[PDB]
Amino acid sequence: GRRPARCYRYIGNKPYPKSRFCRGVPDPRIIRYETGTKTAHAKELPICCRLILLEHECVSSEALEAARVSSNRYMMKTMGKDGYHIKINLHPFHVLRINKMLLQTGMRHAFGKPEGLVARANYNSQIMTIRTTSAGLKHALEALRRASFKFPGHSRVVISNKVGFTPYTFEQFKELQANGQIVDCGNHVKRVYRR
Amino acid sequence: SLKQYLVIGRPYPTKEIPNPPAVRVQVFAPDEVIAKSKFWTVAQRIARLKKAHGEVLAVKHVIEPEPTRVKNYGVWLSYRSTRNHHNVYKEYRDTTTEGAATKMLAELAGTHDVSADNISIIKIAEVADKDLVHKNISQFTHENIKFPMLKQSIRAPTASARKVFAATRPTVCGF
Amino acid sequence: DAENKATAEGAFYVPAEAKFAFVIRTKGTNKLHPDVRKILHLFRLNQKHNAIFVRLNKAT
Amino acid sequence: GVDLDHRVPRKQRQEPKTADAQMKMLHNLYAFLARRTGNDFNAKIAHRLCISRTNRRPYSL
Amino acid sequence: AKRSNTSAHNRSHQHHRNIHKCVVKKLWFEKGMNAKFLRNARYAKAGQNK
Amino acid sequence: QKALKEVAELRAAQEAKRTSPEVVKAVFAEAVAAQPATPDNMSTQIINHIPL
Amino acid sequence: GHTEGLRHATRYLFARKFRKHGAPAPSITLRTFRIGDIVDIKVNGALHSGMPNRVYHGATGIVWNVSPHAVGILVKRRVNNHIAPKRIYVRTEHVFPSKSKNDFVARCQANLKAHEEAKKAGTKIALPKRLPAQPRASHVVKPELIQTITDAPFRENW
RNA sequence: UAGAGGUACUUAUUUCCAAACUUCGAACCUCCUUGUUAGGCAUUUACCUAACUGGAAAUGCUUAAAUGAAUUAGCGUUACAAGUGGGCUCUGACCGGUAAGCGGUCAUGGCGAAAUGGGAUGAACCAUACGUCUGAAUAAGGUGCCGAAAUGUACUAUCACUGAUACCAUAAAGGGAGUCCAUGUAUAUACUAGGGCCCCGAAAAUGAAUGGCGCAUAUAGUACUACCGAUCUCAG
Repeated sequence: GRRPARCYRYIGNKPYPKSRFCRGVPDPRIIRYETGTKTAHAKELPICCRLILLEHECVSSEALEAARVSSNRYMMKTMGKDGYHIKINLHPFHVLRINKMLLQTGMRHAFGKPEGLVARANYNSQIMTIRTTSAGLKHALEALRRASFKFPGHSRVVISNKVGFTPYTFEQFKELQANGQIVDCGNHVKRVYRR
Repeated sequence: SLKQYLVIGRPYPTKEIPNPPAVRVQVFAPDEVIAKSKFWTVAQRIARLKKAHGEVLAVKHVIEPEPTRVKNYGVWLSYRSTRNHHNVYKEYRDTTTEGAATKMLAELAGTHDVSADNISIIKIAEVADKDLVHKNISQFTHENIKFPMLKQSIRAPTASARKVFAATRPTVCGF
Repeated sequence: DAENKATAEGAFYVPAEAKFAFVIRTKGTNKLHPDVRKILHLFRLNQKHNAIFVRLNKAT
Repeated sequence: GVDLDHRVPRKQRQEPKTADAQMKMLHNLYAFLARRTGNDFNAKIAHRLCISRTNRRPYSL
Repeated sequence: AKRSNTSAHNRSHQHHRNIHKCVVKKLWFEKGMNAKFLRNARYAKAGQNK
Repeated sequence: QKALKEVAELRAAQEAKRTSPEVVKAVFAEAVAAQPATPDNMSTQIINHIPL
Repeated sequence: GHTEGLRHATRYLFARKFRKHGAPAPSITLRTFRIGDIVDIKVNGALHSGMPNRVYHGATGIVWNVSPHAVGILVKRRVNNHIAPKRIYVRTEHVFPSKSKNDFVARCQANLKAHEEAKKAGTKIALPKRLPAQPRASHVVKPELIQTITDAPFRENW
């Protein structure tokens, strides 16, 4: 099954990805990182709403899929697959290991086979987002409150100043749009550098 | 105790730019030697000026025009606690700017439990009675203030004349 | 007077820096790094509460 | 508490380890001179009389 | 059975009790060097003293 | 001991200039001039939601 | 699995910088050496005949032999207790004229320039020497830009 | 990871990564130099050069001018021989492990072989490393009583079968119109950005330990003096 995740919280080795050398690895629990109206716009869904982690530790793949399903099913219930856009901004690349044990040969040839994927967070790493309209900003905060109980440690839910997932404030966005320096890609904002 | 200081410093002349901009910082420290080090902390942190290339021109000690009378003091500060930074406007009633700043380091260490390492003041200034908006300090600017001294002290009037016996019992009533 | 001249003008008289110092050894011998007691042996400050005058330049 | 190196690396022979009268006697003669006249010649003759028999090698004719 | 493999804790201490600078006797090393050079360097010295 | 009486006087004569009513109000005016403008709002994040 | 090979743990030593691959310029082969000359060994990763060891990369020595393509270099490795001498042979394409002495030799000739020219007028000499960076004379400073630095109120900005 | 633009690929982007990826690249390190340096003169060579009144090298002569960073310090060399070849560990860096008073390395320090004082008690932590004595003033650490020394002065919090001084002798995620301080708005009042202290979350076996007694302004923070206190320091 699994260990309790208090086993694999803090980081006591170098990072250990899926590669030539690791070999016998099971694939992660996550497939979809991103749900809702993916094909939308910066201008259509300006209001954004992040979940920031306040610890330096490992986050499991099992936590991140629990957080997606609890996020979707609240936002499906309230407003009904139109406005919202959910995204997950951790990708689990670190592979865990086990000594197994299950007569026995314990602590001899201690290196162990990979058990599961994990994501290494950093103090103030955003581990989730919800982009939405001003009508359902209320619903976005109540979603990320529920998603925070999935994750280890403690974790602040924050309304961002900046538009979309773009790195531009609402004050800056009108000045660049007006200037005509910025442009619109199918999704997100692509700047014009005049070169 | 803390003394208000004004420190002005500058970077050395390069051949590219002789006579650069100097910069001043208001600092609060027990003596002239500590006041330099508080200046180099704030100058490095903000205006990008290091100890290893800069003069320091004038440590001016700010004495009060009058310490005879009482003034109100607004103190805008940030203080840092684990996981967050908070901005607070707090105010005080005192003879001088230093004694207000010495008060709030005790009050933050008391009430919020943060040391002077974490605290970073924005603005101290004296403030009039009209613009003053906090209720517990506004009461002392009114006329006809009575409060009793409930709970008197038992101390020695001089440290020679203390004693650990008494025939009669002391009365600690306000009266 | 060189200080009081500059204040009346506008400027600042910055003073001359200290040409030498006086260096009390405060802490004793033991639990100490070998580079950092090679350096004390060069000032001849071997015992606790010892002192000499030391000239100030970017070497010292 | 003082930081010094207390050990002696170098001993030196001060007076002779012979139990003769005569070698001990004329050591004190040239020791007396080597001090008092203050000269490089007599200082060497004083010290040569200190040193063991192996180092006093037999200088052939 | 299983005791320690190595340590370097107090290698530094022992080395510094005494890192004596071993000085070279002379810069030429006539076992090495070109023979054709040293061959001629003999006939410089041999011709001079006569 | 004659010289260190004279130097004691001259260093004390500077403290007459430092604690004069004329000089102290200039230094306090410099300290009042140095302080920044009053902040309208505290709080970590202002939060602006202008349409577009 | 610790190994004691010749070219071991030299992934990045004998790498060839970046846009400096290929053979060297033929100006390098035209350069000359002498006995007594101070030279620094740093390696061409390309030219494989007559390398030094990995250890004597970035290592100053003195030339003692010179030979048709290669230079015998005396270099002081630190052994265990003591500083041993090591007689290297190594090719000229791993060897450059070191600028250790060029501070010293500049001063000696600059001193003789001063010591002679003092006597030419004569007159009488002041003696120059090197000196660490020294604490400053007093002097007076007027600026006319004075900013007033203060700490701002903290805001998150995400 | 996920869209847009072209004819599954592809041109620009984007979310987010690598001990066995690198187009950039620190800190900390490391190695060489710092007194003799410029010449000029003419012998030697079977070597080098097309050639010698050249080169290369060593032998002497000599023309000039000086001892040309800091701080410290006498330096060099040989012989004979003991014990040892189980180590352990604080603070940081690290490999394996769920973790360990676990196993294996690294740097300085400590113990082993180091007393004395302090942490009630302790090999390892802090002050300090010691002849026998007599004083003074201190360090670490302390000053209700046990216990030598202020229940010190000035300023803020706290009611709980509760709290009480590094290493250290355990407590988390998550809650609270308890109280104090507090951010932004709306109309004395409603809505909350939060912060401390206190409470809940919080259950083991002999009767039980902030060291004890006890305290509630002897609890939690902050500032400034006085004072006790080591085999250190100083004086004899």
